[PDB]
Amino acid sequence: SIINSLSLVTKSGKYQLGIDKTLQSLRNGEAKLVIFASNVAPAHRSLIEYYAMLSGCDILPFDGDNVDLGTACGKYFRSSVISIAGESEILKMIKQ
RNA sequence: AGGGAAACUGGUCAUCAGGCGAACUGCGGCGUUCUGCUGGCAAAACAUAGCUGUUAUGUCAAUGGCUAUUGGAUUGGU
Repeated sequence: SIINSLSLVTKSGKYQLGIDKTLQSLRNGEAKLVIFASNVAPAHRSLIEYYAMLSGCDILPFDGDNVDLGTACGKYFRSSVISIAGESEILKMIKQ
């Protein structure tokens, strides 16, 4: 359901892809929502939700592994976290 | 630490590694091995030459192992 948007995210605007990039984006107050995998590590999973609360940045915990969230964007490798200028298709509604 | 990767790239004799962060850059960090230069150290030891116990010179320069054994390193399989 949400992969319909997340395909068009790659077309529309810029996005970060992993834990090093997403934490730099959250520190700057730049990233406006962020998406977990199921199997993201229990150091980073606790830490990323903390900065998302502090920023006022929206959270979308996606069921399915880093394999599924990797091939959601289309690229042929495993990605635990994707954070995300210009929305793809109304992400205000679809996150809820 | 920076860097932020599909036109996938890097790598082994072989399997492989990477957004849980690769290539790549630092006169990075650190461990274990390595080359050179010393100290120990020529006073010793050894080989020539000569004198009746000791005085002379000399032990140099270059650079491979497809050979073996040993120590160690990097890995794999069962």
